[PDB]
Amino acid sequence: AVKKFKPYTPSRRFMTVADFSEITKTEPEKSLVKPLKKTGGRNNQGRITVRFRGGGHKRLYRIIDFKRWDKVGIPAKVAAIEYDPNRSARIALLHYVDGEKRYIIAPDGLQVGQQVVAGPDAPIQVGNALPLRFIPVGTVVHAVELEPKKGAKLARAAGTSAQIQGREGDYVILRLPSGELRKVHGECYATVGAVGNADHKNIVLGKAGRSRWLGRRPHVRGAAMNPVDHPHGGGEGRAPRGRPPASPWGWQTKGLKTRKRRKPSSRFIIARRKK
Amino acid sequence: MKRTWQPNRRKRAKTHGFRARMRTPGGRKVLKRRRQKGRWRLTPAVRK
RNA sequence: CCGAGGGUAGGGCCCGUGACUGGGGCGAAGUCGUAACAAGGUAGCUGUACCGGAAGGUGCGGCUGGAU
RNA sequence: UGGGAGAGGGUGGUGGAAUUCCCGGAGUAGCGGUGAAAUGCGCAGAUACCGGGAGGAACGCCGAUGGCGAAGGCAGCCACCUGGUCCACCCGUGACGCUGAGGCGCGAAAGCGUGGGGAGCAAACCGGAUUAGAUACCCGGGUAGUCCACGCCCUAAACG
RNA sequence: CGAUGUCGGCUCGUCGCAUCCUGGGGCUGAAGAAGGUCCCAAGGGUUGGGCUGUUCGCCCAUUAAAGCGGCACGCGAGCUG
RNA sequence: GAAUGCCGGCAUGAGUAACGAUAAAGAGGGUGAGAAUCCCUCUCGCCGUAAGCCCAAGGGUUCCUACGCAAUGGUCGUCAGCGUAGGGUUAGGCGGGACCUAAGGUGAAGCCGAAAGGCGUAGCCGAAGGGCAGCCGGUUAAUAUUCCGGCCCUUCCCGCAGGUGCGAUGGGGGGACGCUCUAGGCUAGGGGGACCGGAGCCAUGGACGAGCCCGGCCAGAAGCGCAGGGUGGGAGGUAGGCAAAUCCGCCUCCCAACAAGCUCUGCGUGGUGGGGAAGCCCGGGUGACAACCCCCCGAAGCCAGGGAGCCAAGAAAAGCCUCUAAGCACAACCUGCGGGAACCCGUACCGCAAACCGACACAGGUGGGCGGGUGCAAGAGCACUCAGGCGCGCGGGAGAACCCUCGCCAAGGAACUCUGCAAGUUGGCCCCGUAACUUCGGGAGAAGGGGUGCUCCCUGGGGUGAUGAGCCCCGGGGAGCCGCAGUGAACAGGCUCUGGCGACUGUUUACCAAAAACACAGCUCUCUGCGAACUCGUAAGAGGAGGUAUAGGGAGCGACGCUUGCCCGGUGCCGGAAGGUCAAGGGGAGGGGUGCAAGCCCCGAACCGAAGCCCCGGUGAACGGCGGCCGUAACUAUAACGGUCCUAAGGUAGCGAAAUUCCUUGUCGGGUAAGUUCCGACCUGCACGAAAAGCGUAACGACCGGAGCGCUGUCUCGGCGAGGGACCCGGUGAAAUUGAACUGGCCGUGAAGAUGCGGCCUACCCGUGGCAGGACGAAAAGACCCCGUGGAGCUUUACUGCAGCC
RNA sequence: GAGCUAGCCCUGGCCAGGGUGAAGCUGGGGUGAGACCCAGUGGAGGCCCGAACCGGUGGGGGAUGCAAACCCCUCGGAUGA
Ligand SMILES: [K+]
Ligand SMILES: [Mg+2]
Ligand SMILES: [Mg+2]
Ligand SMILES: [Mg+2]
Ligand SMILES: [Mg+2]
Ligand SMILES: [Mg+2]
Ligand SMILES: [Mg+2]
Ligand SMILES: [Mg+2]
Ligand SMILES: [Mg+2]
Ligand SMILES: [Mg+2]
Ligand SMILES: [Mg+2]
Ligand SMILES: [Mg+2]
Ligand SMILES: [Mg+2]
Ligand SMILES: [Mg+2]
Ligand SMILES: [Mg+2]
Ligand SMILES: [Mg+2]
Ligand SMILES: [Mg+2]
Ligand SMILES: [Mg+2]
Ligand SMILES: [Mg+2]
Ligand SMILES: [Mg+2]
Ligand SMILES: [Mg+2]
Ligand SMILES: [Mg+2]
Ligand SMILES: [Mg+2]
Ligand SMILES: [Mg+2]
Ligand SMILES: [Mg+2]
Ligand SMILES: [Mg+2]
Ligand SMILES: [Mg+2]
Ligand SMILES: [Mg+2]
Ligand SMILES: [Mg+2]
Ligand SMILES: [Mg+2]
Ligand SMILES: [Mg+2]
Ligand SMILES: [Mg+2]
Ligand SMILES: [Mg+2]
Ligand SMILES: [Mg+2]
Ligand SMILES: [Mg+2]
Ligand SMILES: [Mg+2]
Ligand SMILES: [Mg+2]
Ligand SMILES: [Mg+2]
Ligand SMILES: [Mg+2]
Ligand SMILES: [Mg+2]
Ligand SMILES: [Mg+2]
Ligand SMILES: [Mg+2]
Ligand SMILES: [Mg+2]
Ligand SMILES: [Mg+2]
Ligand SMILES: [Mg+2]
Ligand SMILES: [Mg+2]
Ligand SMILES: [Mg+2]
Ligand SMILES: [Mg+2]
Ligand SMILES: [Mg+2]
Ligand SMILES: [Mg+2]
Ligand SMILES: [Mg+2]
Ligand SMILES: [Mg+2]
Ligand SMILES: [Mg+2]
Ligand SMILES: [Mg+2]
Ligand SMILES: [Mg+2]
Ligand SMILES: [Mg+2]
Ligand SMILES: [Mg+2]
Ligand SMILES: [Mg+2]
Ligand SMILES: [Mg+2]
Ligand SMILES: [Mg+2]
Ligand SMILES: [Mg+2]
Ligand SMILES: [Mg+2]
Ligand SMILES: [Mg+2]
Ligand SMILES: [Mg+2]
Ligand SMILES: [Mg+2]
Ligand SMILES: [Mg+2]
Ligand SMILES: [Mg+2]
Ligand SMILES: [Mg+2]
Ligand SMILES: [Mg+2]
Ligand SMILES: [Mg+2]
Ligand SMILES: [Mg+2]
Ligand SMILES: [Mg+2]
Ligand SMILES: [Mg+2]
Ligand SMILES: [Mg+2]
Ligand SMILES: [Mg+2]
Ligand SMILES: [Mg+2]
Ligand SMILES: [Mg+2]
Ligand SMILES: [Mg+2]
Ligand SMILES: [Mg+2]
Ligand SMILES: [Mg+2]
Ligand SMILES: [Mg+2]
Ligand SMILES: [Mg+2]
Ligand SMILES: [Mg+2]
Ligand SMILES: [Mg+2]
Ligand SMILES: [Mg+2]
Ligand SMILES: [Mg+2]
Ligand SMILES: [Mg+2]
Ligand SMILES: [Mg+2]
Ligand SMILES: [Mg+2]
Ligand SMILES: [Mg+2]
Ligand SMILES: [Mg+2]
Ligand SMILES: [Mg+2]
Ligand SMILES: [Mg+2]
Ligand SMILES: [Mg+2]
Ligand SMILES: [Mg+2]
Ligand SMILES: [Mg+2]
Ligand SMILES: [Mg+2]
Ligand SMILES: [Mg+2]
Ligand SMILES: [Mg+2]
Ligand SMILES: [Mg+2]
Ligand SMILES: [Mg+2]
Ligand SMILES: [Mg+2]
Ligand SMILES: [Mg+2]
Ligand SMILES: [Mg+2]
Ligand SMILES: [Mg+2]
Ligand SMILES: [Mg+2]
Ligand SMILES: [Mg+2]
Ligand SMILES: [Mg+2]
Ligand SMILES: [Mg+2]
Ligand SMILES: [Mg+2]
Ligand SMILES: [Mg+2]
Ligand SMILES: [Mg+2]
Ligand SMILES: [Mg+2]
Ligand SMILES: [Mg+2]
Ligand SMILES: [Mg+2]
Ligand SMILES: [Mg+2]
Ligand SMILES: [Mg+2]
Ligand SMILES: [Mg+2]
Ligand SMILES: [Mg+2]
Ligand SMILES: [Mg+2]
Ligand SMILES: [Mg+2]
Ligand SMILES: [Mg+2]
Ligand SMILES: [Mg+2]
Ligand SMILES: [Mg+2]
Ligand SMILES: [Mg+2]
Ligand SMILES: [Mg+2]
Ligand SMILES: [Mg+2]
Ligand SMILES: [Mg+2]
Ligand SMILES: [Mg+2]
Ligand SMILES: [Mg+2]
Ligand SMILES: [Mg+2]
Ligand SMILES: [Mg+2]
Ligand SMILES: [Mg+2]
Ligand SMILES: [Mg+2]
Ligand SMILES: [Mg+2]
Ligand SMILES: [Mg+2]
Ligand SMILES: [Mg+2]
Ligand SMILES: [Mg+2]
Ligand SMILES: [Mg+2]
Ligand SMILES: [Mg+2]
Ligand SMILES: [Mg+2]
Ligand SMILES: [Mg+2]
Ligand SMILES: [Mg+2]
Ligand SMILES: [Mg+2]
Ligand SMILES: [Mg+2]
Ligand SMILES: [Mg+2]
Ligand SMILES: [Mg+2]
Ligand SMILES: [Mg+2]
Ligand SMILES: [Mg+2]
Ligand SMILES: [Mg+2]
Ligand SMILES: [Mg+2]
Ligand SMILES: [Mg+2]
Ligand SMILES: [Mg+2]
Ligand SMILES: [Mg+2]
Ligand SMILES: [Mg+2]
Ligand SMILES: [Mg+2]
Ligand SMILES: [Mg+2]
Ligand SMILES: [Mg+2]
Ligand SMILES: [Mg+2]
Ligand SMILES: [Mg+2]
Ligand SMILES: [Mg+2]
Ligand SMILES: [Mg+2]
Ligand SMILES: [Mg+2]
Ligand SMILES: [Mg+2]
Ligand SMILES: [Mg+2]
Ligand SMILES: [Mg+2]
Ligand SMILES: [Mg+2]
Ligand SMILES: [Mg+2]
Ligand SMILES: [Mg+2]
Ligand SMILES: [Mg+2]
Ligand SMILES: [Mg+2]
Ligand SMILES: [Mg+2]
Ligand SMILES: [Mg+2]
Ligand SMILES: [Mg+2]
Ligand SMILES: [Mg+2]
Ligand SMILES: [Mg+2]
Ligand SMILES: [Mg+2]
Ligand SMILES: [Mg+2]
Ligand SMILES: [Mg+2]
Ligand SMILES: [Mg+2]
Ligand SMILES: [Mg+2]
Ligand SMILES: [Mg+2]
Ligand SMILES: [Mg+2]
Ligand SMILES: [Mg+2]
Ligand SMILES: [Mg+2]
Ligand SMILES: [Mg+2]
Ligand SMILES: [Mg+2]
Ligand SMILES: [Mg+2]
Ligand SMILES: [Mg+2]
Ligand SMILES: [Mg+2]
Ligand SMILES: [Mg+2]
Ligand SMILES: [Mg+2]
Ligand SMILES: [Mg+2]
Ligand SMILES: [Mg+2]
Ligand SMILES: [Mg+2]
Ligand SMILES: [Mg+2]
Ligand SMILES: [Mg+2]
Ligand SMILES: [Mg+2]
Ligand SMILES: [Mg+2]
Ligand SMILES: [Mg+2]
Ligand SMILES: [Mg+2]
Ligand SMILES: [Mg+2]
Ligand SMILES: [Mg+2]
Ligand SMILES: [Mg+2]
Ligand SMILES: [Mg+2]
Ligand SMILES: [Mg+2]
Ligand SMILES: [Mg+2]
Ligand SMILES: [Mg+2]
Ligand SMILES: [Mg+2]
Ligand SMILES: [Mg+2]
Ligand SMILES: [Mg+2]
Ligand SMILES: [Mg+2]
Ligand SMILES: [Mg+2]
Ligand SMILES: [Mg+2]
Ligand SMILES: [Mg+2]
Ligand SMILES: [Mg+2]
Ligand SMILES: [Mg+2]
Ligand SMILES: [Mg+2]
Ligand SMILES: [Mg+2]
Ligand SMILES: [Mg+2]
Ligand SMILES: [Mg+2]
Ligand SMILES: [Mg+2]
Ligand SMILES: [Mg+2]
Ligand SMILES: [Mg+2]
Ligand SMILES: [Mg+2]
Ligand SMILES: [Mg+2]
Ligand SMILES: [Mg+2]
Ligand SMILES: [Mg+2]
Ligand SMILES: [Mg+2]
Ligand SMILES: [Mg+2]
Ligand SMILES: [Mg+2]
Ligand SMILES: [Mg+2]
Ligand SMILES: [Mg+2]
Ligand SMILES: [Mg+2]
Ligand SMILES: [Mg+2]
Ligand SMILES: [Mg+2]
Ligand SMILES: [Mg+2]
Ligand SMILES: [Mg+2]
Ligand SMILES: [Mg+2]
Ligand SMILES: [Mg+2]
Ligand SMILES: [Mg+2]
Ligand SMILES: [Mg+2]
Ligand SMILES: [Mg+2]
Ligand SMILES: [Mg+2]
Ligand SMILES: [Mg+2]
Ligand SMILES: [Mg+2]
Ligand SMILES: [Mg+2]
Ligand SMILES: [Mg+2]
Ligand SMILES: [Mg+2]
Ligand SMILES: [Mg+2]
Ligand SMILES: [Mg+2]
Ligand SMILES: [Mg+2]
Ligand SMILES: [Mg+2]
Ligand SMILES: [Mg+2]
Ligand SMILES: [Mg+2]
Ligand SMILES: [Mg+2]
Ligand SMILES: [Mg+2]
Ligand SMILES: [Mg+2]
Ligand SMILES: [Mg+2]
Ligand SMILES: [Mg+2]
Ligand SMILES: [Mg+2]
Ligand SMILES: [Mg+2]
Ligand SMILES: [Mg+2]
Ligand SMILES: [Mg+2]
Ligand SMILES: [Mg+2]
């Protein structure tokens, strides 16, 4: 439930911050963090390949467990719920009865103290991980593997969820968070429930410097540049686009589809997204 | 105001020094060229 | 010391007046349509919303103070 | 104390009918629409028919001149939470009552904000027709909205 | 065109006279006073402000009068910009 | 003999400008051939959050001493960062290496690329980060945490004793972390003392004093004290920490818990060892058996890995501890003690600068620490001062114009001017008081005012101490005193009303533009299902992202409020399994060449045959576009209304002579005595209009308009004064420019603006200070314009290619 | 050639002093319970004033300069993009 400020500065007028009410532990599990190498959006050549990146807060990366079929049958206790700056969701600290400690992204409704488990025999309960074929149709799930053993790929962002629509052979029909209808393999794992921290979308950054903290450097409109720089550059005074609206590299950017024509995964998309 | 030559011994040796020249094909051509001209110094002198 | 009052500065209320602008009342025989009273020829009224030269129309919900 | 009837309210679930859409099949020259038509849709295979799926909304028969609520208003079914109310017994208190300027709360529809949702319907809008005109009535489309949550708005032929 | 800096202002003047004022005249449809028109005359004089970059013009308050032109539309190795 | 030729030499300008911050000098005595300039002394002035001191980088002998003065030094020079020569830099503990990792670099494995090469896991490298043992004083002309003295410590080797399951590149723990705020107790540092030590002083009217002046410490092992930091004990189970594990993790039980214990730091004390001023006398010596004490202030530093809050969620690796594995337990480790061993590089000096970066001994630039006292509310601000360091490497005169920097001004007070440009005014603190409007924060330091010093008296509270005295810190009330004036000097807002633009704090054209431009939170569209899209790359590989549609790319709009209409005919994009065209390929009706012939060989129609295009639809916060003429009302005028032509559709709401309006200073109104600007209106909008967003909007702005108040040298209109120059004298001595010059005015003439030609007029020869009208003055082979079948950036439905994509 | 400059990466460092006084918490009031109000405490912010430091607004000087971008006055930011 987002938190507001009083208008005691021009920026505090609109700034909203997460309430952090679900967080129960305010420092990371030392054995589960590693240094996150910052890039600035530079690649191994040294070249900016993603514009407008850099200068954000230092972060440590928390190792998240996107498999969970590592530990089939071994229950775990929800020990804590912590902040993770590398994703929109919160993460949950799990003390296994094994004695091993791991991190999962925290689904909505997970309570510290409850116990979770993973496998074909698991209760259809919030926080458990099963191969998609053993989840009843209509269940809202998250952290879905796109291929078996390959790792949880889909529905990881705060408040997202895919919903099982039905089964076909070895495959299950999921409705992704985008509204696409895909056939995901039944042996692919997934976790019951939707990802937590749904109010994430309602945050107002409030001022420029907030974006600077998140590593987001200022973004320049092509219309503001010169012809050497961008299809929309130049012109005396202001100027309409004066051609089909284009990216810095020439290709059009209002409607032009770019999914690869002959992609082999097309046999498994049932319906493109809507809205 | 701040001028352009801001001397630095480590910078100087890492950029123009002997080992920097030898590591790449252009740098070895520099040394070949400067030897052929008979330069008394193949490489900037830096007190290191 | 207090002190009529004079001065400087800032406020509140009222009055008159002002390019222009808003609708209102009225005015023997102007222009446009015909909304309402008959089921007034799309039953009417209605709070609201949007729209249209104009009366109005339409939507949503409501009332009969609606005819057959 | 004992009982009773009820669409009174709130929350969570969940059932079938229908419309639309999508997929498969079967099938051919029209369908639709009206006062009559036209726009529209259809040989790029529509309509009509069968099987399959997705989704939203409203709950047929029961249904009543019925019932409940202070009013607005409330109708599939199930469970939980909760208000009012009537009757019986004639047990307890002993006038503890009535009304009520202010105050506070509730308050159909439309409307507003932030998210969601969107099948059907449909202001605005577009087209077809009627007409002297037709910014209407009729027809084919169609966006808000209608639905959900939270928060506003506080109006009414809020009427007996 | 192997460069003659280009509007206006400021400062500093100097010349012309087709004279705005002041001096001298003739004619008058000159009673007087005031004026009109023309002739002679360049000695001196020819104000302060509002508006605009302005020159120019309009306007306010005066004045004997509030002249018009040349000097590389006088004058940036004098200033301004 | 000319090429703004090339190289050199030497002239002109000229004894001219200048001699590099306006912090400032004067005298005496030395030295020497020679002295404003070197040495010494006294007087004066300048810095003092430095213009003093200590590190680091860079510099590289510049350091110290002797002897020198040709050149260097903007003058001089006897002096010097200059010439010659000799000397000078000393470490187990400081810094770096024999330790560790960061980005990055490199890179056994592996991958990729015509070659050269590009990637790349481990590993290796890589520091101003982590880790690690030295403090104080003395000494040299010149080094010192390095030598010496005192007191401390570290590691390695060996030995002795005691103890233990010893043993690692492997497991684990720890190392190990942000921002703001902040407690307690200390220390550094500082103020005072009527207390302690000191050579001495009594002046010029007074003072022999509880007088003046000076100083009153630093380091220290173990113990001990104070303040902190870190830290549960035990047992049972165990399937996790890629073998093992008694460690760690997880579970259960008992005990302990604001503690304590244990451990580790800081501070104090501490055997002991050092230091020790003014003044005097010649760096020293004396003072001096120097004294070394009490109170207060007190850190941003220390305890430290302390505490609280917040979101943007804050390195690694080794040292170190623990666990075991091979192994080995005659070993090995751990603890105490002893002897021995302990290498390489730097160390001078400059270091906000005359030694570094700027061609210079250049008013510029250069990271870290210390940076004293008083007063002013505070402070690193300001003024003056300590320690310390300087007077800026040309001087002496004079007292013109004119320039710069500065002070003052009668009356007026913006009349100046494009503009109050500039300069006044205002100015700190305390108190009173404060409007429209508003997003309820604000606007606000609104505006406007009053107070401010010194002396006496009475008194409230706090810190330290003890509850008191003393010292210190906030106050309150009463009575007075002086001046023109009490933030008496220095530092320290002028204000208001009203428009345009942009919400705002930010960002920009290094070196003519700081803005209304860019950015910005926010809104919309679009693409992307993850080996994502997109980007860089031939590729491998990277970024995206160790992210997953509440996410990532692209685009436009630009807080917020109220809103964003109509057009899909053209272009773009999206959808469409029909049709039309459609290349290679398939096909092979039918021809052809050659051979005697089997054959060999060439051409080739129908028909099949993709994407693209055509075609059919959709689509505007996609590219874009959103009419003309004529008539009409009972005064007139104007047309709600009508007629007709055209369109894909004819501009909606809201704005409007506007950052847009040509005619234009539109017209009307306001403000002024007067208003081409301004504000408010009207609407025939040359040529607004809705995310190239429309209309508004509190707050904000070194933005751009208009007005008022205050106050002024801006002005009427100028005057005087100060200093630095200009001027004169001694010293040193440039520059662009320059065909040669014996270089006047007028009216003419001339390639059309003549010192140089003609005619006339004027004029003795040469300078110095001044002024700028001419020498079509200087500078730059016009940057505007044209020309060149000259060049370059940029565009597109110009041509033709290529990448990329299909 | 990134020892200037532009961005990013790693690792350190710096920002006198003064002012305003958000959330929260505590108490009091209020109520069926609440919202809420008041006081104190608190110490938020691309908050306010102002050195260091980073800048470069206006004017003057400078213009063969002290300087191939400097000097004086004045002015912007100064816990943050
Ligand atoms: K031109
Ligand atoms: Mg508020
Ligand atoms: Mg949370
Ligand atoms: Mg680790
Ligand atoms: Mg990376
Ligand atoms: Mg690399
Ligand atoms: Mg590289
Ligand atoms: Mg990019
Ligand atoms: Mg980038
Ligand atoms: Mg994320
Ligand atoms: Mg999170
Ligand atoms: Mg699959
Ligand atoms: Mg959130
Ligand atoms: Mg968002
Ligand atoms: Mg960040
Ligand atoms: Mg962004
Ligand atoms: Mg932008
Ligand atoms: Mg954008
Ligand atoms: Mg542009
Ligand atoms: Mg531009
Ligand atoms: Mg470029
Ligand atoms: Mg381009
Ligand atoms: Mg363009
Ligand atoms: Mg442009
Ligand atoms: Mg334009
Ligand atoms: Mg532009
Ligand atoms: Mg265009
Ligand atoms: Mg384009
Ligand atoms: Mg592409
Ligand atoms: Mg999809
Ligand atoms: Mg620079
Ligand atoms: Mg540098
Ligand atoms: Mg170096
Ligand atoms: Mg270095
Ligand atoms: Mg370097
Ligand atoms: Mg090298
Ligand atoms: Mg290199
Ligand atoms: Mg080679
Ligand atoms: Mg050489
Ligand atoms: Mg040699
Ligand atoms: Mg070389
Ligand atoms: Mg009086
Ligand atoms: Mg008539
Ligand atoms: Mg009438
Ligand atoms: Mg009628
Ligand atoms: Mg009708
Ligand atoms: Mg209308
Ligand atoms: Mg309608
Ligand atoms: Mg058909
Ligand atoms: Mg067919
Ligand atoms: Mg649906
Ligand atoms: Mg009874
Ligand atoms: Mg209501
Ligand atoms: Mg029609
Ligand atoms: Mg008709
Ligand atoms: Mg009724
Ligand atoms: Mg010319
Ligand atoms: Mg020339
Ligand atoms: Mg020239
Ligand atoms: Mg010219
Ligand atoms: Mg003048
Ligand atoms: Mg007369
Ligand atoms: Mg005259
Ligand atoms: Mg004029
Ligand atoms: Mg003219
Ligand atoms: Mg004019
Ligand atoms: Mg007269
Ligand atoms: Mg003239
Ligand atoms: Mg001329
Ligand atoms: Mg002319
Ligand atoms: Mg002309
Ligand atoms: Mg000039
Ligand atoms: Mg001029
Ligand atoms: Mg000239
Ligand atoms: Mg100009
Ligand atoms: Mg010749
Ligand atoms: Mg020559
Ligand atoms: Mg020459
Ligand atoms: Mg030449
Ligand atoms: Mg030459
Ligand atoms: Mg020569
Ligand atoms: Mg020679
Ligand atoms: Mg010479
Ligand atoms: Mg000479
Ligand atoms: Mg001369
Ligand atoms: Mg000179
Ligand atoms: Mg000079
Ligand atoms: Mg100075
Ligand atoms: Mg001074
Ligand atoms: Mg003297
Ligand atoms: Mg002297
Ligand atoms: Mg001598
Ligand atoms: Mg001398
Ligand atoms: Mg001499
Ligand atoms: Mg001297
Ligand atoms: Mg001396
Ligand atoms: Mg003397
Ligand atoms: Mg001081
Ligand atoms: Mg000499
Ligand atoms: Mg000599
Ligand atoms: Mg000499
Ligand atoms: Mg000699
Ligand atoms: Mg010399
Ligand atoms: Mg010099
Ligand atoms: Mg030495
Ligand atoms: Mg030693
Ligand atoms: Mg060795
Ligand atoms: Mg290493
Ligand atoms: Mg190649
Ligand atoms: Mg290296
Ligand atoms: Mg190393
Ligand atoms: Mg190191
Ligand atoms: Mg060391
Ligand atoms: Mg020590
Ligand atoms: Mg010696
Ligand atoms: Mg840690
Ligand atoms: Mg960590
Ligand atoms: Mg660190
Ligand atoms: Mg933070
Ligand atoms: Mg000490
Ligand atoms: Mg003190
Ligand atoms: Mg324990
Ligand atoms: Mg085990
Ligand atoms: Mg320590
Ligand atoms: Mg003695
Ligand atoms: Mg500090
Ligand atoms: Mg600080
Ligand atoms: Mg600490
Ligand atoms: Mg690492
Ligand atoms: Mg043995
Ligand atoms: Mg042991
Ligand atoms: Mg060695
Ligand atoms: Mg040394
Ligand atoms: Mg030094
Ligand atoms: Mg400096
Ligand atoms: Mg320094
Ligand atoms: Mg020096
Ligand atoms: Mg000098
Ligand atoms: Mg210097
Ligand atoms: Mg200090
Ligand atoms: Mg002192
Ligand atoms: Mg002060
Ligand atoms: Mg001096
Ligand atoms: Mg000097
Ligand atoms: Mg100085
Ligand atoms: Mg003189
Ligand atoms: Mg001065
Ligand atoms: Mg004065
Ligand atoms: Mg005086
Ligand atoms: Mg005066
Ligand atoms: Mg005045
Ligand atoms: Mg006045
Ligand atoms: Mg004025
Ligand atoms: Mg002005
Ligand atoms: Mg101006
Ligand atoms: Mg002043
Ligand atoms: Mg002041
Ligand atoms: Mg007012
Ligand atoms: Mg107010
Ligand atoms: Mg206002
Ligand atoms: Mg208010
Ligand atoms: Mg105040
Ligand atoms: Mg005041
Ligand atoms: Mg007083
Ligand atoms: Mg006094
Ligand atoms: Mg007096
Ligand atoms: Mg101020
Ligand atoms: Mg005002
Ligand atoms: Mg701007
Ligand atoms: Mg701005
Ligand atoms: Mg705007
Ligand atoms: Mg705004
Ligand atoms: Mg903005
Ligand atoms: Mg700022
Ligand atoms: Mg510039
Ligand atoms: Mg420029
Ligand atoms: Mg430049
Ligand atoms: Mg400038
Ligand atoms: Mg600015
Ligand atoms: Mg810009
Ligand atoms: Mg922008
Ligand atoms: Mg917006
Ligand atoms: Mg590429
Ligand atoms: Mg490529
Ligand atoms: Mg990655
Ligand atoms: Mg984006
Ligand atoms: Mg824009
Ligand atoms: Mg269109
Ligand atoms: Mg179309
Ligand atoms: Mg189209
Ligand atoms: Mg086109
Ligand atoms: Mg095709
Ligand atoms: Mg068009
Ligand atoms: Mg509209
Ligand atoms: Mg207008
Ligand atoms: Mg306008
Ligand atoms: Mg404009
Ligand atoms: Mg216009
Ligand atoms: Mg105009
Ligand atoms: Mg005009
Ligand atoms: Mg006018
Ligand atoms: Mg007027
Ligand atoms: Mg106006
Ligand atoms: Mg008009
Ligand atoms: Mg546009
Ligand atoms: Mg535009
Ligand atoms: Mg637009
Ligand atoms: Mg508003
Ligand atoms: Mg505004
Ligand atoms: Mg405003
Ligand atoms: Mg601004
Ligand atoms: Mg500004
Ligand atoms: Mg004014
Ligand atoms: Mg003057
Ligand atoms: Mg003077
Ligand atoms: Mg003389
Ligand atoms: Mg001389
Ligand atoms: Mg000389
Ligand atoms: Mg000659
Ligand atoms: Mg001659
Ligand atoms: Mg001559
Ligand atoms: Mg002459
Ligand atoms: Mg002629
Ligand atoms: Mg002539
Ligand atoms: Mg002559
Ligand atoms: Mg002649
Ligand atoms: Mg002749
Ligand atoms: Mg002659
Ligand atoms: Mg003459
Ligand atoms: Mg002379
Ligand atoms: Mg002269
Ligand atoms: Mg001249
Ligand atoms: Mg001149
Ligand atoms: Mg001339
Ligand atoms: Mg010439
Ligand atoms: Mg000339
Ligand atoms: Mg000239
Ligand atoms: Mg030039
Ligand atoms: Mg040339
Ligand atoms: Mg030329
Ligand atoms: Mg040129
Ligand atoms: Mg031309
Ligand atoms: Mg020609
Ligand atoms: Mg040609
Ligand atoms: Mg030609
Ligand atoms: Mg050409
Ligand atoms: Mg080219
Ligand atoms: Mg190619
Ligand atoms: Mg650099
Ligand atoms: Mg600061
Ligand atoms: Mg500060
Ligand atoms: Mg307070
Ligand atoms: Mg708190
Ligand atoms: Mg406080
Ligand atoms: Mg504030
Ligand atoms: Mg600030
Ligand atoms: Mg303030
Ligand atoms: Mg600067
Ligand atoms: Mg400046
Ligand atoms: Mg000024
Ligand atoms: Mg210059
Ligand atoms: Mg300066
Ligand atoms: Mg200054
Ligand atoms: Mg400030
Ligand atoms: Mg900070």
